Amino acid sequence: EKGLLVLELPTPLNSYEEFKVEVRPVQGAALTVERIVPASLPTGGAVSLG
Amino acid sequence: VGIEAAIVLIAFVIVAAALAFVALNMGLFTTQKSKEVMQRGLEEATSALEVDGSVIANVTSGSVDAIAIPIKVSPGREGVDMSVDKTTVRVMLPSKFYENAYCGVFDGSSLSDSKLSTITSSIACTTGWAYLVIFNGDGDNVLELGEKGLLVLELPTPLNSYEEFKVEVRPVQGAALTVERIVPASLPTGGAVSLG
Repeated sequence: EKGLLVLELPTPLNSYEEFKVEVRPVQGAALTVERIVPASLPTGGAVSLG
Repeated sequence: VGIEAAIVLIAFVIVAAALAFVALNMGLFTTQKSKEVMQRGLEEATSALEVDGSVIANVTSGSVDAIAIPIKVSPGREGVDMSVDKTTVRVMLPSKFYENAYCGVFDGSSLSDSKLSTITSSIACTTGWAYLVIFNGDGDNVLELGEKGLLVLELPTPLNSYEEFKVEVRPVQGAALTVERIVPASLPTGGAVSLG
């Protein structure tokens, strides 16, 4: 099974600032995700964060 | 006899579980950060930025006033950010040294036309002189492939004949660009003069 975890953020996240996302299951290791928004952002559509 | 052995076994298993939890969590985090850092290194490898063409200067009253330096992005795409807060331009003059003369990037809407006088006159900066003008761009402050950039200096009463000047651009990512030219002996009373 493939899972895609989605965040709906109302008016955060301009250019160049970092964010941190952590998942805490009842069993197993917590997952840590940290990414930085790139300088080049299109006017619409998805942008890859690497 | 058995019961205390079972209790010790339970304790030792629980300790091992905590160690495993910590190990997997930190290993996943460090693998992700290694991925990110090597991706950033690959990004830094490209995005060179280079001079495309000849530097062209504006001369008034027998002295060089403004300097236009044409630049483009190197092969590999991966555009260079030209924002005000991320790029610094260094100007080294025979009697002056400026660490940061960058004022920003204004879109090249072609103005009334592509005159050097029109570009130098219509655009003004609140602080500093050097600005970059993008051509054929999409309106962003990032110089990408397919976009032509012309970096302009507004120099108040430097640059007579025969003395050298040095201009350096310092992007946040990628190699710094070094430009050095010498003013020729023959300067017209007006209009642009080529610096080669």
